[PDB]
Amino acid sequence: SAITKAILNADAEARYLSPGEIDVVRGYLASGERRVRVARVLSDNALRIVRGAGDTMFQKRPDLVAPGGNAYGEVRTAKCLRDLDYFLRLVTYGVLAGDTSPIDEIGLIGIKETYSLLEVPVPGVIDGIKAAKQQAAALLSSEDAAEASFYFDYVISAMS
Amino acid sequence: SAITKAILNADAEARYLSPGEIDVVRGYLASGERRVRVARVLSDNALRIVRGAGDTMFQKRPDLVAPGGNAYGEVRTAKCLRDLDYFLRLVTYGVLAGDTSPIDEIGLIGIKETYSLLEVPVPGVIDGIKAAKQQAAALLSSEDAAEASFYFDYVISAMS
Amino acid sequence: SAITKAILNADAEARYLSPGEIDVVRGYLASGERRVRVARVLSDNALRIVRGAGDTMFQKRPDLVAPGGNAYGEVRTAKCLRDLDYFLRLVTYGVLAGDTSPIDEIGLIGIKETYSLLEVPVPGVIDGIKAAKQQAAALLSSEDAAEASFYFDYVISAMS
Amino acid sequence: SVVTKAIVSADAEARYLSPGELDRIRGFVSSGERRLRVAQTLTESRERIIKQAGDQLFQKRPDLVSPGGNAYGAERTASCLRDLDYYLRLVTFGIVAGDVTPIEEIGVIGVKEMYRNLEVPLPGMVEAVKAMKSVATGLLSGDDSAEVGYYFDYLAGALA
Amino acid sequence: MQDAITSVINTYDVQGKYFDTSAFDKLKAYYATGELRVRAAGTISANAATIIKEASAKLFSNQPDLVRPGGNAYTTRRYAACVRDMDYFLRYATYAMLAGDTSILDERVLNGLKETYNSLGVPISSTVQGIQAMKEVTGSLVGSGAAKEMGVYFDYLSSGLS
Amino acid sequence: MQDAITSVINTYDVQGKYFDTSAFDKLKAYYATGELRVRAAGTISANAATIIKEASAKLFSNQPDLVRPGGNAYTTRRYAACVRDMDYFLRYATYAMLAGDTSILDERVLNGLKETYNSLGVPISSTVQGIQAMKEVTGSLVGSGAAKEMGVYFDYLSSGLS
Amino acid sequence: ARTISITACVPRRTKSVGASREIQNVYFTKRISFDQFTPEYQRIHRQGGTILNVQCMG
Amino acid sequence: MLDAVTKIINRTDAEGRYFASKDFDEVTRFFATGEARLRAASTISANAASILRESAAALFTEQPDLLRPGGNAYTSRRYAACVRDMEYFLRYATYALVAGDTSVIDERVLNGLKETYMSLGVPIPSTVAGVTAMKGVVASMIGSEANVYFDHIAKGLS
Amino acid sequence: MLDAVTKIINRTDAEGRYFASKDFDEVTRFFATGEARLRAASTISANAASILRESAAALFTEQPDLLRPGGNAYTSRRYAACVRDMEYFLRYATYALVAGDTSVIDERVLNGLKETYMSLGVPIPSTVAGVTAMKGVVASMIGSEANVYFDHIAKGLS
Amino acid sequence: MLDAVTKIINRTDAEGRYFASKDFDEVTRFFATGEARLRAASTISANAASILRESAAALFTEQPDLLRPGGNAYTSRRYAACVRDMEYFLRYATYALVAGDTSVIDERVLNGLKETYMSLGVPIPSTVAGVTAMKGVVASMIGSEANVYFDHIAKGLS
Amino acid sequence: MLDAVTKIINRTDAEGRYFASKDFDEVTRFFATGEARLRAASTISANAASILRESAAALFTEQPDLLRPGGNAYTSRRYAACVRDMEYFLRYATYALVAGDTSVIDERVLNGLKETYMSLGVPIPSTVAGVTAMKGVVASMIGSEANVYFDHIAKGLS
Ligand SMILES: CCC1=C(C)/C(=C/C2=NC(=C\c3[nH]c(/C=C4\NC(=O)[C@H](C)[C@H]4CC)c(C)c3CCC(=O)O)/C(CCC(=O)O)=C2C)NC1=O
Ligand SMILES: CCC1=C(C)/C(=C/C2=NC(=C\c3[nH]c(/C=C4\NC(=O)[C@H](C)[C@H]4CC)c(C)c3CCC(=O)O)/C(CCC(=O)O)=C2C)NC1=O
Ligand SMILES: CCC1=C(C)/C(=C/C2=NC(=C\c3[nH]c(/C=C4\NC(=O)[C@H](C)[C@H]4CC)c(C)c3CCC(=O)O)/C(CCC(=O)O)=C2C)NC1=O
Ligand SMILES: CCC1=C(C)/C(=C/C2=NC(=C\c3[nH]c(/C=C4\NC(=O)[C@H](C)[C@H]4CC)c(C)c3CCC(=O)O)/C(CCC(=O)O)=C2C)NC1=O
Ligand SMILES: CCC1=C(C)/C(=C/C2=NC(=C\c3[nH]c(/C=C4\NC(=O)[C@H](C)[C@H]4CC)c(C)c3CCC(=O)O)/C(CCC(=O)O)=C2C)NC1=O
Ligand SMILES: CCC1=C(C)/C(=C/C2=NC(=C\c3[nH]c(/C=C4\NC(=O)[C@H](C)[C@H]4CC)c(C)c3CCC(=O)O)/C(CCC(=O)O)=C2C)NC1=O
Ligand SMILES: CCC1=C(C)/C(=C/C2=NC(=C\c3[nH]c(/C=C4\NC(=O)[C@H](C)[C@H]4CC)c(C)c3CCC(=O)O)/C(CCC(=O)O)=C2C)NC1=O
Ligand SMILES: CCC1=C(C)/C(=C/C2=NC(=C\c3[nH]c(/C=C4\NC(=O)[C@H](C)[C@H]4CC)c(C)c3CCC(=O)O)/C(CCC(=O)O)=C2C)NC1=O
Ligand SMILES: CCC1=C(C)/C(=C/C2=NC(=C\c3[nH]c(/C=C4\NC(=O)[C@H](C)[C@H]4CC)c(C)c3CCC(=O)O)/C(CCC(=O)O)=C2C)NC1=O
Repeated sequence: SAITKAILNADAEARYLSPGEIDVVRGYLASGERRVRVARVLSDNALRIVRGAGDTMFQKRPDLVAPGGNAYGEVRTAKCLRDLDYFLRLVTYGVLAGDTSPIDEIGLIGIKETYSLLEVPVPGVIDGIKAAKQQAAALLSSEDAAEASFYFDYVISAMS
Repeated sequence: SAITKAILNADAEARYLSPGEIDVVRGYLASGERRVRVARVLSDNALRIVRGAGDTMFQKRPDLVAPGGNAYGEVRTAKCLRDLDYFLRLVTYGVLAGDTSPIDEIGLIGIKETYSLLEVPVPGVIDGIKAAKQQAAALLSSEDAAEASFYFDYVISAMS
Repeated sequence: SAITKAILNADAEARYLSPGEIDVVRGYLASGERRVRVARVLSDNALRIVRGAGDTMFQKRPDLVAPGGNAYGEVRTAKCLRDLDYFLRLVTYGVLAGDTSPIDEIGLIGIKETYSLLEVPVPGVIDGIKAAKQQAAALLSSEDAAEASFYFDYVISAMS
Repeated sequence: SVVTKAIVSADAEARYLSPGELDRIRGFVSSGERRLRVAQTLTESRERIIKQAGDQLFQKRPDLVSPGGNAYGAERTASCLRDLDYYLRLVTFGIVAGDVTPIEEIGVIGVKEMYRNLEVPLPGMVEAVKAMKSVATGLLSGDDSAEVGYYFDYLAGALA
Repeated sequence: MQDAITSVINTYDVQGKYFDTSAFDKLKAYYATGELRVRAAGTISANAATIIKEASAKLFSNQPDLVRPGGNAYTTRRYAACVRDMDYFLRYATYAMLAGDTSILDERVLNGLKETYNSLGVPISSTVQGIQAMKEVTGSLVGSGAAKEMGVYFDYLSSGLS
Repeated sequence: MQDAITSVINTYDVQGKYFDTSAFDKLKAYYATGELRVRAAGTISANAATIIKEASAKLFSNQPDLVRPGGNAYTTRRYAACVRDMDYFLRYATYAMLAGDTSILDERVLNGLKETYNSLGVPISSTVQGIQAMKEVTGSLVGSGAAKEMGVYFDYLSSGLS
Repeated sequence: ARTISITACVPRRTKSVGASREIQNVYFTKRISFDQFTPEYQRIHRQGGTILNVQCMG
Repeated sequence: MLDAVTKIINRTDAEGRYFASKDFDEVTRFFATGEARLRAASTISANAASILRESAAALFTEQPDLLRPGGNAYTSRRYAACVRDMEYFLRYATYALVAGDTSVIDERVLNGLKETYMSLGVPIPSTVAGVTAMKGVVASMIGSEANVYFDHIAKGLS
Repeated sequence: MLDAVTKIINRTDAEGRYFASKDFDEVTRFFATGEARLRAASTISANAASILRESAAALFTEQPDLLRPGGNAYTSRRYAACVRDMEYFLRYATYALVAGDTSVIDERVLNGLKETYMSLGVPIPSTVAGVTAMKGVVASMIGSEANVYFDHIAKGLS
Repeated sequence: MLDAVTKIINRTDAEGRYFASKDFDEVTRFFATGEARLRAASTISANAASILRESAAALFTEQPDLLRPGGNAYTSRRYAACVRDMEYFLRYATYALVAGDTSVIDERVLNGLKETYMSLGVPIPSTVAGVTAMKGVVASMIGSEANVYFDHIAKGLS
Repeated sequence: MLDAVTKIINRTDAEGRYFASKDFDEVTRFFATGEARLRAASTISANAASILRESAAALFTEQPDLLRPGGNAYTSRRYAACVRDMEYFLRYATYALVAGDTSVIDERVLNGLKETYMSLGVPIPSTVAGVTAMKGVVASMIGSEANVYFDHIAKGLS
């Protein structure tokens, strides 16, 4: 979390929170209402976002669901949609936390070698997450959409 | 002691005591009677040495025992005299051991942090220890006083 | 052995056996029959090799068994010939293993300290081992003699 | 020397010399005249020391000067005796220095490698150094004999 | 490092000779001055902080621009480093005086010091002035013979820098 | 380090070419000499201490002032350092002979060695004489064809030091 | 002085996995001097590790 | 370590579910109390040396035998180590006040502390009394807001 | 570590005798089996990625609750580590298959593994299930030539 | 480590009092015995290699099984480690003899030594026999001046 | 430029003092070394071509890549400039040896040399290696009398 990062910075120097760290924590606490609003909108609309992103991704990359595709079959396609749901939930976690530590800890550390070992196409995942970003931005206001897009883009850059 | 320091040295190079270290141990055992005499004089005269050193220190620095001073009050003045007594007994230990190791172990390591956090003026402690050094030299011959002054100035230099 | 060295080299790099390592293992396996033949000839004739080596060494250096010699007496001469026997056995071990690792682990590591503490003349040992190598070369064919001489010269070089 | 050792020990700790180190140096410099007298005594009798030492060594190790020996012949025996001269001069250096440092750098570090490269047997060296001890401590009074015996014991241990 | 005794030892070892009358005179001369050196070293060690306070105060009084802004000794860090370097010079002069030989000043101090100071921008003339200030302050504590001895090593440092 | 094989691979890779008949001739020549090289390496490793003993004996016989006081090999420490230098020279010469290539001598031995010897005071001409002694003894041990092969790397070291 | 034996478990949860052997530095028992104890205590805590056992030899 | 938001996040990640109404409620309560906790922490930090001095004085007034020869706090070194442990407690309870979670106390403070003290001979009840004294001194300045973290430390030792 | 020849050497060295006819026979038998073991090891190496992939799939089809939120294999990092452990097991079983003796498994793999999994929380029976699935895949691809080493890993775990 | 003088100083510091008459008497007793202790230590040091050689010979004549194949002293490596350990015991007993106190033997030798020997499989009764043989040799050379330190080693190993 | 006498004169003038005894002694010491320095300078001047030849040979034996295509010494012009630079170093080090002061090197050689080399891509560590090789050759001929001056040039490039 933002608070956790400030406290770890203080702890590494065996000191108290510096004025910069206090100002950071105050700004993070001030941003709480808009963070909660964005996360609640994304959480209430998770099924819509994931279904729409999956639809767009399979419409742009039909090979994945076709026979011989990585997501071919009902079970494997369900796992693909579940991964999109995982990444949307991680985006909401990062939005609430004010940093990307939950996203890294839960979902990104090791994801790249995981997908490479499972033959999962990372361009496909990136397309799905971009579709999820668009679906989320459709449900959010432009200012809130930018805040969510920060974390959607963080996930995309982690994969790319 | 001197013996312990020579043994530690020989042990670091994993060898028996060398001619120089035998000379150190022999010259220390030779000085035993003189060290015992000096320690006896300093020990039996601890009360008057501490009374005189405290009187001199307080005359030199009245603000310590003035209101708002670190030593103001019966309890704080008593602890001040007790610290002077502690340092005198440590000096006796250093004379007996033929090295400063007991003084470091019991009194010096951490005394700077202790006195900084308790707001104890280190120059005042130095003044009291100098007063104790002259009061001891009054009680000893020139050679015995020179022997004790080594450890007194060692304490003072560790302070400063 | 050769196999153990190949495996350890592969394990240090956290990888499977490389084609060069696989060639090493395959070549050692192919040589196994010749290695067994040499080791069997050496083992079946240990008494005569050690006896001839001891006689040659003691003839070259009668002082080792003269009064005041390191191997003087029946007990110490028996220990001497036992040492030569140990080195012959370790040579068979190294011929079989395809490397010098048994020779190092069982008899080479620490031998310099042991003999120096016991005042065993290392040149005497080297003369005895060279005599044993000549005895072995007598019983073996030229290629077999070269193969055994590799590990004999390894022992000699390790002592000197 | 004692002074150089104390200074280097203090310097690796970025401190001024302690009362113990200064006491060591005082004991060293007050012993300087006696040390110089003992060094003069051993220098005066250098040729006699070397001659009876070589006599005893070759009497108790006749193989050295017998055919095949390391010191066999006239020039090799001369080199043998020149080594004892080197080591006696090192002992005098170490006596004036107050420790075995000059001995250690000039004559102890690397000696095993050098007598291996020269085929000089080290038990012979130890016997020769012990013979020099006996001859040289025969020439001094009670305290000086033990003091010089310590340096000779240092050599004997370092050669063994 | 090399002290006076090991200096004699090295000369005689290199030329391969036992000590003669001349070596014994040099060694007697060193031993005779030993008590004065030990006394001076104990006095300097007991007073080192006071010596540094006085010398730094005299230096910064004579050159106030060092500790004002734009000076090389202007910050708490650079002031602390300045008096730290003065602690070096006092401590290594005390070592060289106790050893009776300047070899430690070559090995442990002067080697590369001009290059360090010229790379840092540290003014070397002001450093020599500070060394001189320590020389007078130390001489004020140790007395005639010890002052004359310590001044040799202070001047060696000054010459090595300047 | 590069061997003969890797030297050929380096040329053809920087030229981006497949092996042609000339490359196969060169690689074939290395494979042909491989058995001789292996036998010479085994002989040298078996006799390494004897080689160092005989060669240092020759070097200190021709230049006896090296081991007397004032020589650069007078002390046990400096004598040991000298024979250790000779041992390393012999082992790297054997490496280069096995590889059929002097690259390991450039990469591990020669670079900065002359400047180090100059800074320490090691007499470089005497070092070259010791290397020549090791060459003569080694060539006596390993036979004529191996002598020609091994002397090339011995001379490479001698020229690098001269 | 005195030596203290610390048995600790220090996971790798802050970074990605690797093929190299890693088990020995993750779970370990070492004793260190008293003056090194605080730095090692804090280093174990900082890497998310757990201190399992503390003993004073003697 | 965890703060309150990451603790709620780790819980929801344990069920693998999005934030529901109660989770957002906990988060918004934490955001509401953040400013008060920040002011309490700044107050503690501003008076750190004073709080530590008073708390050490209280500890050693109630248990004078800790300082007497033979007591665990009798030397300059052992007294300094005692006061340094109390400084740790103050700093990390302040960290936990800012975070809103006693995690940092568990990972960075109480983890192995009890075994360390027992292996060293440090008396646990005297350290608990010191934590209680420090708690009282802090609550005399910032109110009852840091009480839970000092209680957590004391029970972790207890 | 030991191989079969070195193990026979140690057995001859403990009792301090030269190799006898039985010892030479055992060594000769090990040399006779070398080509098949080498080809098996090469077959495992050339298909290591596949073997790992379907062995992980077999484990997680057998026990899907490992992957579920709250399971020990639920995160990208923990799944990575699970598959990495299975890679450890495959590579070291192949080492033991080339060596012909299981000492490398005992020193590099099984040494302290159970304690480390208890401390970490990795379920031993599920890890053993993964080891058995990997054994099944390896035996399907090369035959029964590697079963002893996988059984050794499993027994050392359970 | 502690010598006798530092042991006395530690007692007086634990009691918090200056040196009294009996303490100075104990210190004077140590200073009185110091010269004889130095002579004995110098005698041991001068003949350390010889002492070690007959002590090893006495132990291995007493227990020839250790040198036989399958014994703990059977290899050049394990023989070297055994004589190395005996040299440790001799040198540290000499240290304790000079220091007048057995502490250095405790924190430098006996601390964790039994656990080390069980982990290695070293026969402790045989090590105690080696210490006893060393005791006999040293007593034959210098007298009974070092007996208590060798007894301390033997009892701390038992 | 300055020499030793002018350096001492400027030092005495910065203090506004006359020459003291120590200053006269320093000037006398400089005058005493004049004959050896002049013979050394003449020896260098007589063998300048050989010194440069062996220095360049040593440089390019150490680093043959410099002469290969794409090296900074690869062309007739670039090799010419390299040997001309070393010739400048030799002549100006001889000047500084005669003067006894390194000011001529600072005035005529290091006046923008490092900036010039960094701008042109002249490899400075290789240039320093060449300067040090020339130092070695000059020392082999005349001894250490010139070493410091060569070191100055190296320090001017680093
Ligand atoms: C909460 C943290 C977390 C993440 C992120 C995660 C991803 C993840 N997806 C997996 C499989 C999979 N992942 C996908 C998804 C891919 N298929 C399509 O091509 C798309 C491009 C793409 C998704 C957008 C598919 C189809 C599989 C099944 C592949 C197989 O089992 O062979 C696996 C291997 C184990 C399993 O089958 O569940 C992981 C670990 N798991 C986690 O515990
Ligand atoms: C045996 C080794 C040892 C030492 C060295 C030692 C010093 C020491 N002095 C202390 C307090 C004190 N020390 C002093 C002494 C000062 N008063 C004046 O200012 C003078 C400048 C100066 C003495 C000359 C005073 C007044 C206190 C009480 C301060 C307070 O209560 O906050 C304390 C804090 C705990 C206590 O109250 O006792 C320590 C640890 N304690 C030890 O166990
Ligand atoms: C299997 C590994 C192994 C090796 C290699 C080994 C060598 C060995 N030989 C020893 C003694 C000995 N070794 C020798 C033999 C030497 N002296 C003669 O002069 C010859 C030059 C030379 C033999 C060719 C002798 C005479 C002794 C007895 C020395 C003594 O105890 O005083 C000892 C000391 C223990 C003892 O036997 O009393 C060892 C460790 N021991 C091992 O367990
Ligand atoms: C930009 C960072 C910086 C600082 C802060 C700094 C402080 C500083 N204060 C100095 C003197 C001084 N500073 C003080 C200040 C003290 N008087 C009372 O005690 C107060 C507690 C306290 C001030 C509130 C005094 C009295 C002196 C004169 C001390 C003396 O000469 O003995 C000096 C010595 C030279 C001079 O007088 O200019 C420095 C360098 N230097 C720096 O480079
Ligand atoms: C100052 C430190 C120092 C020492 C000590 C030293 C010893 C030394 N002794 C040598 C020769 C020798 N040294 C000896 C001595 C041995 N002969 C018997 O075995 C005895 C056990 C023993 C002497 C008591 C002999 C016989 C030689 C001649 C070797 C030969 O001819 O090859 C040599 C070879 C060079 C020469 O002969 O001049 C050295 C370097 N060198 C040093 O720089
Ligand atoms: C070569 C010898 C070797 C072994 C054997 C070894 C095992 C091992 N596995 C680890 C992590 C792990 N290991 C697993 C294994 C999985 N957990 C369950 O889901 C599965 C049933 C099971 C595998 C089939 C997991 C999930 C972790 C991560 C645990 C965590 O970080 O919380 C760790 C902790 C360090 C790290 O995270 O990399 C070790 C030491 N390490 C070694 O160096
Ligand atoms: C940031 C997390 C952290 C903690 C919690 C921590 C506690 C801690 N306290 C220690 C010692 C100590 N702790 C104390 C304090 C106790 N003794 C007094 O009597 C009091 C009752 C009481 C304190 C209120 C003392 C006296 C020692 C010294 C032990 C000794 O040397 O005998 C040590 C041993 C290391 C050392 O002293 O250098 C640790 C690790 N260290 C850490 O890095
Ligand atoms: C100075 C402090 C210190 C001590 C005390 C110490 C003891 C010690 N002895 C060891 C091994 C050993 N110790 C022995 C000695 C035994 N063999 C038996 O036959 C004898 C009866 C008996 C001795 C009299 C042996 C044989 C080993 C080798 C064990 C092995 O490698 O299998 C080891 C294992 C590490 C190594 O091999 O170097 C230690 C730590 N080490 C230290 O640093
Ligand atoms: C009298 C005072 C004086 C000095 C000191 C001097 C040095 C000097 N060397 C130069 C170029 C150069 N210097 C070098 C030398 C380098 N080549 C590398 O391989 C070597 C490591 C190294 C020499 C040891 C080279 C190759 C150039 C030409 C660079 C270019 O033109 O690209 C230049 C740039 C202009 C020119 O090319 O002439 C100067 C000014 N010139 C002067 O008038």
